[PDB]
Amino acid sequence: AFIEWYPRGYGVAFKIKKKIYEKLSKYQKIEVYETEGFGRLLALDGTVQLVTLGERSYHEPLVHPAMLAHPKPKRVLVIGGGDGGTVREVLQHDVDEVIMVEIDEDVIMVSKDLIKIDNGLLEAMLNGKHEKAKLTIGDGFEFIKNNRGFDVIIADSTDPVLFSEEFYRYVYDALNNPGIYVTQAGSVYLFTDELISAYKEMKKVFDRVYYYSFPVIGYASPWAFLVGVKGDIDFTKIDRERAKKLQLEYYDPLMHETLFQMPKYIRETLQ
Amino acid sequence: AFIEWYPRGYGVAFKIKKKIYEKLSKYQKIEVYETEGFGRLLALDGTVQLVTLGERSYHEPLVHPAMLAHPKPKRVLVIGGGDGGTVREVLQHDVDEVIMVEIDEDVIMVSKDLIKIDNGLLEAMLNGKHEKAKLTIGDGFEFNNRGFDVIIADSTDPVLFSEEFYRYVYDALNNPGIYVTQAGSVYLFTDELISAYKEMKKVFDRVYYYSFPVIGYASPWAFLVGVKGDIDFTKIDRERAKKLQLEYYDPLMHETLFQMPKYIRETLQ
Repeated sequence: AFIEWYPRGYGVAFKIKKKIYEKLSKYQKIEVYETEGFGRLLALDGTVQLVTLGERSYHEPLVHPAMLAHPKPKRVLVIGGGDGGTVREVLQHDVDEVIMVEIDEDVIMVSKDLIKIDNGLLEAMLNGKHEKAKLTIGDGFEFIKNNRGFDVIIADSTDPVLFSEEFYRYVYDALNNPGIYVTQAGSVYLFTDELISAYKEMKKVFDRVYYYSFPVIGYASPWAFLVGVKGDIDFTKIDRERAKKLQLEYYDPLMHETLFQMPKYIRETLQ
Repeated sequence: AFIEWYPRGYGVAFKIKKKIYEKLSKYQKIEVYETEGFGRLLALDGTVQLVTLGERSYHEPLVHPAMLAHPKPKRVLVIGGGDGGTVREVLQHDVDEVIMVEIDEDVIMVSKDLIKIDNGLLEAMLNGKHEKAKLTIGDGFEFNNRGFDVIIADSTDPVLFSEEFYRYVYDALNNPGIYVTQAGSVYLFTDELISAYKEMKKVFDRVYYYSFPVIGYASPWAFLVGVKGDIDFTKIDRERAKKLQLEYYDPLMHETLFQMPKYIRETLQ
């Protein structure tokens, strides 16, 4: 069995068939497992990044709400996303360009070789042959200081500078108007202090801030997401006609109002 | 560590200090563990019933949506609920009577001694001293008795999910009335959730489904609601809701109660 242990001794466990890879990269320990019932598991420093049977429960709620809330998202930035799932979801939409900035090249290599949820996308980006998606190997924090003009910015990073006020100010400045930033923001129940502090810093910067939660398979459930808006976007509304064209199994745009489920004590603290 | 394993090799795990209790009753194996960070854990046949630090994440969404959806819930039945959490939540509301029917008396005894989420309620009920709450020992299916505004099934996972049972429940409900049951893991007991929804659709005037992040269970957890007469379960009494002390269920955001993965919603329709 593989177990990820969280604060206070809560654990997410998977029966495993085999450990099939391990490498200490320049930034983290990368490990891949074949699980019994959830396909392959990618772990970074012993934390679950995804399971191949269930990962859409993360990548769909991370990407599509923000993409559908924006009136016409054409230029998108993804920070992290070494496994390729996030950029794959972004490309369901008719964007002009998606830039991905990932610090750890070895996560990309391990994912394209052993995980393969990206369906050839990572290889195309590494070879510079993709018509819309471009890859930069680097620090998203530095990148956003020096690069700008995005309709949507998606932080698909590991657990927590990407949650600092300094970073959010650079993000806001780099966003178009209208613009939307979204980040995974940790376990609702177990990383609660980290969620609240991130929300606090975002509220200083953005014109609107929203929170939501979703049942992500492989993570301590449910997982939190935070949204920062530049300009006039009502994140409680989505483009239903664009939504109908998407291939979705987890996020339910026709029931978009339900996205905002959150335990009461956390709702109160954030407000 | 304690682990409860679910279908497809998914596991909910708690680091534990010690196992402090184990007894085979006439019905099941009752165990109590001391966890490192979630208080005490009560298990029946290796399945988590509750952890004391977090159990309100189950008992609140089980009880309060149905109690607030009903226009005037005065008489309530709870099937199961040996730990006392469910009846405690029902008593937040101004009910006349709440009857609790639990088959296994040993769960009540272990809960009142070792778990203590009930704040003296179980003791009061055992001695017939509580003015509103009455305890009876027996099978909920067998339990004859009718005239309830709200019936809550706080029992084990998918006899209590059969069409035959649901007809007796429907006949036992007032008009207006409302039934609610916990309905298993959304992701891992999905076929069982769908088949319970199907049986309820054959009997009740309207069936609703929702989910909630319950601490200690494979999350999220499903709940099913059957309605007799004129109750719109998408609406709740906001003014009564503001007087409850709640940490988890958020009645002012009642519309979000109905979160459910898209593929599961589509299958249910």
